[PDB]
Amino acid sequence: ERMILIRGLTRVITFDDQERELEDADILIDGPKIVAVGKNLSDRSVSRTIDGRGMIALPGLINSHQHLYEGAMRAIPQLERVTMASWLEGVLTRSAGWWRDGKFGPDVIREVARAVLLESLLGGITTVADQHPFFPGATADSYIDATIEAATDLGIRFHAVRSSMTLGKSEGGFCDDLFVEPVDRVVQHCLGLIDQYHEPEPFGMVRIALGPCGVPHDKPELFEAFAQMAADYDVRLHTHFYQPLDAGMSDHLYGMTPWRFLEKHGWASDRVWLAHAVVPPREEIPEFADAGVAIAHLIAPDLRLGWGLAPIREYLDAGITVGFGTTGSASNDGGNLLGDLRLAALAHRPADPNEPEKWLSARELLRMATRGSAECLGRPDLGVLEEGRAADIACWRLDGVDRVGVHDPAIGLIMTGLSDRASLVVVNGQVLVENERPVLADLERIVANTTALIPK
Ligand SMILES: [Zn+2]
Repeated sequence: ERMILIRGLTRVITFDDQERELEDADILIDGPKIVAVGKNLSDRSVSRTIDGRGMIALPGLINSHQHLYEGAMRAIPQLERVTMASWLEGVLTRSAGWWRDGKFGPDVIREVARAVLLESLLGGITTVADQHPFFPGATADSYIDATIEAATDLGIRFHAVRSSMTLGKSEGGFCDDLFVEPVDRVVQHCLGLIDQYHEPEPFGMVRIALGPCGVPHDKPELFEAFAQMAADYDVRLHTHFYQPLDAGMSDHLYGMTPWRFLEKHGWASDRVWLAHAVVPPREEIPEFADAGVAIAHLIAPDLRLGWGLAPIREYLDAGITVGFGTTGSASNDGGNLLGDLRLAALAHRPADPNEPEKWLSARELLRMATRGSAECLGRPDLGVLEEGRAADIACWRLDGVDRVGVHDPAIGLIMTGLSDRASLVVVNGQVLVENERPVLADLERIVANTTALIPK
């Protein structure tokens, strides 16, 4: 029950309510939580002191949108340069194919998940929300059991978002039958997951969320069902939102915009975070704000697929919560959240060539990647370095030869570097990464084991 002191961090970014930062300052940790953050903290009941000099410390990064199983689908030549339709076909085909060859069972997803999750820790990411949409077998298989098992073995904080594709081509869908589950099978399964896995209490390490793939891909019955289940069991709701084709598909199936559809079917609530949000009607943005939905900025796939730049400034101006994420590795293709912030930092600028004040700043992006994401996930106990909050902490060295000359360390973190490898990472008060290495997980063994299971 003994504490941990991180002493003399060169810079500490808190993202508390004042955006306080401190210099040559400490973080005191006791079990799952932060006890204090400030200069010259007492080592009174401390059983280990960690030398933070030369480091910048942030709240642990929170990846608010992953698809772990896609770790197996990286850097496929056929999928290097493809639009959404071909990409979606390519991933679905591969996952369905590997699955009926017996090459993609929950045992495989578990080890893919273990690799990408460990990569995540090493990149300073302390919480991941994975959306798994793939459940063939008639009895919905243990894919989420498998990702939760990897997360738990690793000690990374975890949100399991049970996804689906419930709208088939026989109803106007762009999927297939092997992945199309009846709505009731999705709903039954979700209930069992909550009861078995959900840790609603503060500092909870595993939580469940309900996440249809999207309005073009799922039945309204599912959304309404989930809206009921979310209020009955106090869990959260997640889906994709305003991908370029969606407005057209939503109007064709239902005669309304994707937002108006969500509104109708119970999803205009503070009960919701929404992935991408690339091309909304501007007129709807103030409505996102009053509804209290949050939005996850996913720059890497938005660029990768040719979709472009989501109006993040507008969301910020409207007071909408904005978080950040990588998405799956079939459309990123890495799980490197920190690197992806540099992508956003730069790619937004050409869209407002003469109004640099509109450009997202390093600190606004770092906020998205911590506090913003914590809020997307409904976690007031994460995303902030201050007393009472979770001791989830990520730190990077500032004294490498590739960061010589850096005047502001936080900007430096986005704008410079050969490597996004974190030095020191703490989750739920447990040191998981030190000197850029895992201290509990066996790195080489995990690389070997997962590599052996990746399908040809
Ligand atoms: Zn996604």
